[PDB]
Amino acid sequence: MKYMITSKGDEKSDLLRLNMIAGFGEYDMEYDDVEPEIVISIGGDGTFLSAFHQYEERLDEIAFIGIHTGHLGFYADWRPAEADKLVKLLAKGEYQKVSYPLLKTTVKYGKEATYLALNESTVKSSGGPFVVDVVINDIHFERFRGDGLCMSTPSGTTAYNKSLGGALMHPSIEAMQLTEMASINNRVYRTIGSPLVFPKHHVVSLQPVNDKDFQISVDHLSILHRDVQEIRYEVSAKKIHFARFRSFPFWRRVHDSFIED
Amino acid sequence: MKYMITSKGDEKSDLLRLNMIAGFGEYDMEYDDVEPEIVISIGGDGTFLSAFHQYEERLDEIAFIGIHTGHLGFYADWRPAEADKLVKLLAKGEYQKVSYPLLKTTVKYGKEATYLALNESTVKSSGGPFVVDVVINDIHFERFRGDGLCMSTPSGTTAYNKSLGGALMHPSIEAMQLTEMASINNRVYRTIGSPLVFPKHHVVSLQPVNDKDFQISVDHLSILHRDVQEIRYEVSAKKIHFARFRSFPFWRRVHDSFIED
Amino acid sequence: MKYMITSKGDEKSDLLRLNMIAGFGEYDMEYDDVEPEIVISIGGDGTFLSAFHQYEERLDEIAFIGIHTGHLGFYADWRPAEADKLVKLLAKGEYQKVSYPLLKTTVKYGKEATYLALNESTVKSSGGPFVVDVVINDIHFERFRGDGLCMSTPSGTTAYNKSLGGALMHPSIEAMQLTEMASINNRVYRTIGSPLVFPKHHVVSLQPVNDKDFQISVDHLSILHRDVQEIRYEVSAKKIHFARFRSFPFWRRVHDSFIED
Amino acid sequence: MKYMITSKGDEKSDLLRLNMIAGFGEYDMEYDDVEPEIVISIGGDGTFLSAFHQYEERLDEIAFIGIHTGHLGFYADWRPAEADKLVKLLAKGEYQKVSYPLLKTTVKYGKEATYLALNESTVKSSGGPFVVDVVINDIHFERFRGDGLCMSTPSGTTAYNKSLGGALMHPSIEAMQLTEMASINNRVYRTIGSPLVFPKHHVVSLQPVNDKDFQISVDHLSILHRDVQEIRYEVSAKKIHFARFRSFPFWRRVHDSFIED
Ligand SMILES: Nc1ncnc2c1ncn2[C@@H]1O[C@H](CNCC#Cc2nc3c(N)ncnc3n2[C@@H]2O[C@H](CO)[C@@H](O)[C@H]2O)[C@@H](O)[C@H]1O
Ligand SMILES: Nc1ncnc2c1ncn2[C@@H]1O[C@H](CNCC#Cc2nc3c(N)ncnc3n2[C@@H]2O[C@H](CO)[C@@H](O)[C@H]2O)[C@@H](O)[C@H]1O
Ligand SMILES: Nc1ncnc2c1ncn2[C@@H]1O[C@H](CNCC#Cc2nc3c(N)ncnc3n2[C@@H]2O[C@H](CO)[C@@H](O)[C@H]2O)[C@@H](O)[C@H]1O
Ligand SMILES: Nc1ncnc2c1ncn2[C@@H]1O[C@H](CNCC#Cc2nc3c(N)ncnc3n2[C@@H]2O[C@H](CO)[C@@H](O)[C@H]2O)[C@@H](O)[C@H]1O
Repeated sequence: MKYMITSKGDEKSDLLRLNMIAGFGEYDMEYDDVEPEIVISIGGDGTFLSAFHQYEERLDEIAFIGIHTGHLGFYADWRPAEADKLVKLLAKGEYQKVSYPLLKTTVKYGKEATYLALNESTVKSSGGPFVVDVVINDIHFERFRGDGLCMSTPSGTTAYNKSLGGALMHPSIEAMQLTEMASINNRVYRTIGSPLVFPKHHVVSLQPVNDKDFQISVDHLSILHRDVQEIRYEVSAKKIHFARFRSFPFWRRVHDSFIED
Repeated sequence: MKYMITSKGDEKSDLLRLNMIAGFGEYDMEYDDVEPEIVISIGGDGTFLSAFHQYEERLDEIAFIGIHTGHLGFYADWRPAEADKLVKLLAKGEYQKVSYPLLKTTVKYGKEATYLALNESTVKSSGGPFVVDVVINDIHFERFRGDGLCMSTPSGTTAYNKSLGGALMHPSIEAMQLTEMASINNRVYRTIGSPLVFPKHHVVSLQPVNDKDFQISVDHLSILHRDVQEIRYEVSAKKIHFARFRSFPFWRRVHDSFIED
Repeated sequence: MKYMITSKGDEKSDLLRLNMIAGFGEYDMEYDDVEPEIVISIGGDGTFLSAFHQYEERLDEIAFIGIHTGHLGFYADWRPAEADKLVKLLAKGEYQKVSYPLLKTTVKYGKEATYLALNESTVKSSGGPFVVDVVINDIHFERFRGDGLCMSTPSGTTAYNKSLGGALMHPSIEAMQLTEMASINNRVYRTIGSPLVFPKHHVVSLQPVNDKDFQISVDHLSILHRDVQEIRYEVSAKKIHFARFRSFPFWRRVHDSFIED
Repeated sequence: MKYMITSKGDEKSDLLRLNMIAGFGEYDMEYDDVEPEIVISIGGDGTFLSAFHQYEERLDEIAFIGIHTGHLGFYADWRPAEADKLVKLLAKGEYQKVSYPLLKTTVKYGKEATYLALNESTVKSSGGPFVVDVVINDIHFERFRGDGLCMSTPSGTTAYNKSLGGALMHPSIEAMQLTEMASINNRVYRTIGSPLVFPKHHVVSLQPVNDKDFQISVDHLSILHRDVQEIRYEVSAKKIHFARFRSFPFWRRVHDSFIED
């Protein structure tokens, strides 16, 4: 069908992209980077993140495939030497699609803005101290003071969430995980400490206490938001779809990336 | 209907039990500790754990209620002063049932035995070093050496799982979480470190490397198992049913128990 | 002798300062904020930090005293109601001095600058990724990638160092502790993870890998340093001197601030 | 001088021992396992621990040397291929001695017993719950409930202490570090959480609350002590002496064992 290929931009990924385009020309495969039905990312996980946000408005009509020219990524889980076998299998079709949950972030002001995250979304202060009240389904849970907070998708738990002590989470679970960044706990400040895992339709809201400026990240994107009234996290109704051609289980991918390959 | 009441055995819980039995005598409520349809636990979370394992073979025909005479427990979430209002509401019926997932543990030998856990199940060594190979859905994930491993239900994540760095997990999520107890990580030993969260139908198997004797705990029960060949963890098809009369959300219960009440 | 008093600037601390000045006027006590021999800080730990850096060039000729108008601080360990008893005891003299170690930070460019820290000094990136090589006594120990690194004094271990998992450390130990901020550990990145505690004359040097811009903090001060070639940490030869009038042990102060008071 | 050699007992270490004995016979070196002045340990760190406790009553008249037949140990820091160069250098003498601090453990009953630890000493319960009051220099610091507590020497911080989140500590620092094993922290139980580092002459005392039976470990030794009234930890006045022939810094040894070799 219609397809497009993005590249890390280095010498290896560019020519792998040109070789796959040539191989696709031998089939009923049309290159289209406007309405593709298959998006191939050649590079690292950062390259795949850019490809996802490049087409985050047609997620239900797109199947993503990642090819790792460097090391094995959690999203780019195809080796470069298997590119030709991928072209053939991709041209035929009749493959199985696999869907991972995504994180919806809403930032209200005093017109709201929404973002979609594949890894996570984090909130930090704009210079001074970071203090927010954490509200869960309209119930005040805690007043957090520290460096910041991180809300991760299931597939994002092996990323920033992992470095913050968060738990690793299978992507078949439609949920999101909240982790602390250097929370203060003394006589006057108290947080839960533990990571929190929230199911679908649970809404975690962050509300300012004094400063209303926050540095909000969505995957690699990081924007300074001013006059913030609320930051709302919830599992998105949208999901990302991967084209899967062989069995590469999540825990196997975890083992290869962190234990040994 | 048919009901029974268990007690912590102290002076306060025994007389609260006798007062509720008397109040139940004014309704169409029959006391039966053989085939009860409502099981009332008066005491702490340990008292509720004993009540659960006391009737773990009729979980689908029983609704549990916990009353905390000491402090607020995650399972005993009714105050003693609300006992009479509980009797009346319980006698009428037409209440809503709430179900939490449970953990199935299977211990094979060289005849297998199965156990049901409401909080967690843990494995430790019988004296010497603890070394097990961790297999996930027939895939070897890691060789663990340390003090032990803990597999927690969602409602158990606020218990032993919490003290081991595990994440707190909403009980609507049908899953189980594995946490490490003092794992060794050097040049020759490597573990994931992070807690792992497994969905339904995922089977985590522990297999001995040298010593085949393990101290296996299931909630408060702790038995020394000899000649062990495998320990299988998976989310149980069985679920525990709570009788719920008012809104007491899980995160609110977490806030009251750990942040402030 | 010569003395000065600094204030948090709020209504309570200003008038407590004026009352102590008046009480000092009844003794052979001269107010001098240029060459004081006793520096009294009225406010929080942040107020005491400002008083320390206000006179960091005459530390060997100054004894510090902290009065906490808000809550008990680790440095402001005198209650406001004990101000008059403090005036009398301070006027007589013949008190015992207590010394805590300090952290020396050196930032070299391509003219070096030195800083003195009572709590800690931290390094973060200027926007992008933070990657530094960690060198210990001219030996390359690790390549760190993450949010940043924190080097704490003994008295600073109960502060930022504590929130990062660092160990609490008695101030009689002349040493410094290094803790990680969200380190990346996968197939390509490896750090020690554990906090490191360094004795006197050990030099920990941070060296850039790509980006040479770093946000370097020294207690409350935080400056963006450009064209950085090296950041050198070592236990300072300088020490801060506290005027001590009664037994208030460090672990007791830890118990009151974190366990209960 | 007088010397002795202990062996792991496997085929490789036994013959390396016999070869060094033969090489020692060509010098003024007398084999004596009763009053040796040089103790050579061939095996792992466990073999070295046994050699230390084998001669813990003549530590001031003994210099220890570790040879690692398996992997590099923190105490056995000599490769087997360097055995002959070690014989020659050891026969000549005039080498530099290096001393590490040790941990003194005292267990009182209702006749006290004292132990010496090179790695650490830990306390756990005898079956039920572990609850102790922690007293620091006669001041009650906390009531600990959990799995247990670990008190580590500086050289022991890279061992069990490391797996419990403790900080790594240079052995030139005469001190001891206390770490928690799965502490309970809720509405009724509160511990410091962070590891604690204690200087010389600080006495940490553990006192029972209910159960007076404890499983107390001292390095590899683990004994069930009954009718316990107190467990006293303090930095020992005794120190272990290593024979050092070349520069092998502690942090370099840490890097090789945990980062890469
Ligand atoms: N202090 C931090 N610690 C940990 N992580 C951080 C931090 N700061 C930011 N980040 C992560 O940086 C991401 C952006 N950069 C591209 C990517 C990625 C990635 N995604 C995953 C994943 N889902 N699972 C396992 N590894 C992953 N990586 C791998 O992240 C590593 C770092 O970039 C590379 O090794 C990727 O290959 C952010 O989104 C956040 O997650
Ligand atoms: N080193 C340990 N650290 C933490 N925990 C441990 C440990 N060792 C064992 N355990 C837990 O001991 C349980 C058995 N005892 C009755 C109970 C309970 C309980 N269940 C929960 C829950 N689900 N959520 C929040 N708190 C809970 N408790 C509360 O546990 C506290 C301790 O008993 C009391 O404060 C209960 O009130 C085991 O099952 C395991 O979980
Ligand atoms: N994410 C962070 N987490 C923890 N900490 C951080 C963080 N970010 C920054 N910081 C600390 O902020 C300090 C600057 N602000 C004044 C102070 C202080 C202080 N010093 C100590 C101390 N030595 N021991 C115990 N508590 C202390 N405080 C108490 O810090 C709390 C916060 O300000 C107040 O409760 C003080 O009372 C920095 O220096 C760094 O340490
Ligand atoms: N759950 C646990 N987690 C961590 N550790 C534990 C645990 N349970 C017990 N232990 C440690 O077991 C020691 C007894 N066994 C011989 C040894 C040793 C040793 N000493 C050190 C050291 N000083 N620094 C770095 N590594 C060291 N080892 C290395 O410990 C590893 C395990 O035995 C091997 O890799 C040795 O080589 C105890 O003393 C305690 O420390």
